Amino acid sequence: GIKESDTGLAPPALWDLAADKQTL
Amino acid sequence: AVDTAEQVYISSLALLKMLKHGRAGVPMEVMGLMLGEFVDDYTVRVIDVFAMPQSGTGVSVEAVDPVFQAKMLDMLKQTGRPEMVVGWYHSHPGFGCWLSGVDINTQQSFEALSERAVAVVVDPIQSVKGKVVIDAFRLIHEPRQTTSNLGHLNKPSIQALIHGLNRHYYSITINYRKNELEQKMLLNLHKKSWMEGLTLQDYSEHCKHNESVVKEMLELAKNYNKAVEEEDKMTPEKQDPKRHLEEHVDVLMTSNIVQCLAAMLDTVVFK
Amino acid sequence: RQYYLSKIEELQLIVNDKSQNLRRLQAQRNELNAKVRLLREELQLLQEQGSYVGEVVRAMDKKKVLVKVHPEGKFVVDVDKNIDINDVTPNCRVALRNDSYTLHKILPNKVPLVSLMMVEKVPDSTYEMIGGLDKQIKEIKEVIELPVKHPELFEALGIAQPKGVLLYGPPGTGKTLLARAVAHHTDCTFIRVSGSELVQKFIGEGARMVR
Amino acid sequence: KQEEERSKVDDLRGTPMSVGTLEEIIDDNHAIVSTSVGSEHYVSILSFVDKDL
Amino acid sequence: DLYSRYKKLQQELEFLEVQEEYIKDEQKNLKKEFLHAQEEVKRIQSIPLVIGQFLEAVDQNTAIVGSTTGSNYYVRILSTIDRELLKPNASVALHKHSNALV
Ligand SMILES: Nc1ncnc2c1ncn2[C@@H]1O[C@H](COP(=O)(O)OP(=O)(O)OP(=O)(O)O)[C@@H](O)[C@H]1O
Ligand SMILES: [Mg+2]
Ligand SMILES: [Zn+2]
Repeated sequence: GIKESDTGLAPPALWDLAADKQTL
Repeated sequence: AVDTAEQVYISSLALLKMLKHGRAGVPMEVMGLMLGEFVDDYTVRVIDVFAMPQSGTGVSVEAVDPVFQAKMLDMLKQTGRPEMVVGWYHSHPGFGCWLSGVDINTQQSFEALSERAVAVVVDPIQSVKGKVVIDAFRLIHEPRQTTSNLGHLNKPSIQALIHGLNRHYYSITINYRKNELEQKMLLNLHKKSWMEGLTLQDYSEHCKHNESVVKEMLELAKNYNKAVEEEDKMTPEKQDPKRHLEEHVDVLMTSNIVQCLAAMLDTVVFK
Repeated sequence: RQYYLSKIEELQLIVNDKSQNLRRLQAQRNELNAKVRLLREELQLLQEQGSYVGEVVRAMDKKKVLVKVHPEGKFVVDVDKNIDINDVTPNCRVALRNDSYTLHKILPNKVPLVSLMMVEKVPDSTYEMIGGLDKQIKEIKEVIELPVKHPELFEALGIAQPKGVLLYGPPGTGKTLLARAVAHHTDCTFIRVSGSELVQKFIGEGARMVR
Repeated sequence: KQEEERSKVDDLRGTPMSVGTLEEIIDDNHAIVSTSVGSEHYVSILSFVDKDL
Repeated sequence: DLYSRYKKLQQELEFLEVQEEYIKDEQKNLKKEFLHAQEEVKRIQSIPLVIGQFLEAVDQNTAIVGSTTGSNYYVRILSTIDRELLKPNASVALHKHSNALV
């Protein structure tokens, strides 16, 4: 399998919705 | 039918204002409006173009002075131009035909204006030396394509695709409304006059031109004695003697024969 | 008799000669047609842009390569449809796409300015033109001619190979001459750097020219 | 799997990705960051990022 | 039987005459198109060109070059640029926008 290179990111239940897209 | 790959026609008379305005405002995204007609669902033609002076806001809806345009349309329709405004254009010096955040909002008003207004982008500084960079765009999957016309065109360029159909807007293929009258009129700009075609250049300068190649022919003659001496059938490298002999021969002969021919004709005409 | 059997001899010669004369002109036209196709695609390929240069450092994910560009810093970059990402070793140096970054290809064997220090033509200097320094020649060979020829001897002593050589002393005594003569005989790739070529100007010109 | 997220947040991280260095976390949703050219930028924070820098 | 071959002779004489008749027209047309293309390629290397430093030859037609703007670019070589003049120390001129080596 491929190895992660210290990229972060939280689980799905903790981000996005339309809020982030509208803000950006 | 809900509009498709479609087509846009621009008059040559409209085109030259597109470039002259662009090359006038080399520091700024100068803008203006087009008069034309949504003649049918398959194409739109534009005839005549008027640029309009600077607004400190740059490209925007408020860049349009309602007083100026209304009287400009009023003056134009009086002098025989009753066409409505079918689209707006602005310059993008230094970058290709694509729509920025201000442009998409600016165009979005224009579709909100009547039904299907179209924008035009000109990049007058890279549109140079015979190269032209113009394209038309409209906002909203483009409706059902029924002809390979847009399949013929190059797909949206990367510098425009980075801001391309992900912004749900698309290109419309440019086309030109030039006619036989305009074609020969523009051709007559550079068409040679009789005394111009009968000019004998300069005999001393002709010798300078003759030496400028004959001296080179001495080297390529030596160099021709290199290509023929490496006949071992090695890897391909046309260069040095082979080609450059033939182009220089072409220009040299046509220079001498025409100069002598015109002088010979001059010898016959004038006595 | 001599109409069906006469035309297919007296005029068949003409039609075959015409076929061959047409064949030579067909080849001549095909040359110019391939040439004009070449020139057209030449113009069209003269319409994209250089897309600068970058270096891969990690394939953090498929379609998401970490790269480091020449003037600026580091970015996440995807690759063209060839997308042979696992072929891409870090520090390979690669060619990108112009905008949205993205990657075009892998480029050939890496080094460009750094290539300039490698000695193309070895000097004529030869050990036979150095007098007396034979002992120093052996003391340089033990760190040059011996290890590149006999790592087995180092293993048979079990010791680590020497790392480098410092030629010091008075100016004008042969260290330059010995270096030039060594370039003539080591037959391994010889690269040379003036001490003042380094550090130089703009940040990284010290980093890049050593790394 | 997360193909819905792959269809949303991968698009939010529209390629390419620039790399810089943070210096201030003044807002829980806006930080202030530096980059290669040495410029400084007050920028927004998207919620999927780690709360650590 | 022998009638058919004479008829084929009659067909092929005129067919090949047609062939040559438009092959010469095609020769002239392709000469015109070639000259148009080459005047375009010469127009490429006209005058408003940036200066850079030739770094290395990626392929027979493309190379890495180092611009005086500071950035280095993966750049097409102009075919007429005759190769032996090139060395990693050869100062070169590039098209302003495509950055192509001209
Ligand atoms: N043993 C030697 N045999 C022959 N020539 C020598 C010998 N030692 C020095 N030379 C000559 O000395 C000249 C000066 O260069 P040399 O290599 O001696 O300088 P150097 O010790 O590197 O000092 P610098 O740093 O001042 O250049 C050379 O032309 C070289 O031929
Ligand atoms: Mg020395
Ligand atoms: Zn704009």
